[PDB]
Amino acid sequence: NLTATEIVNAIREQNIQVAAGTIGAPSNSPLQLSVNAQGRLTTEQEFAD
Amino acid sequence: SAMGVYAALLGLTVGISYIVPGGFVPAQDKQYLISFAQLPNGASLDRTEA
Repeated sequence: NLTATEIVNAIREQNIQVAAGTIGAPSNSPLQLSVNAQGRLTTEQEFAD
Repeated sequence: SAMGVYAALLGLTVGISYIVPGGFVPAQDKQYLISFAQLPNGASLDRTEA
């Protein structure tokens, strides 16, 4: 009970890179740490999952 | 003897042409100097400011 357009939207949604940012970047904190997450998929298994 | 002296001087020139160190442009003064400060990694801008 599925359509092709929904499939395309689903695959496009779950294969986008994310820009997180920085913690401690106007703040009085003595540490400045960048934040990174998992973005684009690489292998065939991840695409099939 | 003049020819021998000339040959000796030519040899001396060839020998002395190899002892001077090389270079391109001498380092002169341009009325200013630079100073770098490096903090431990992860430091905020306030510490560098101070």
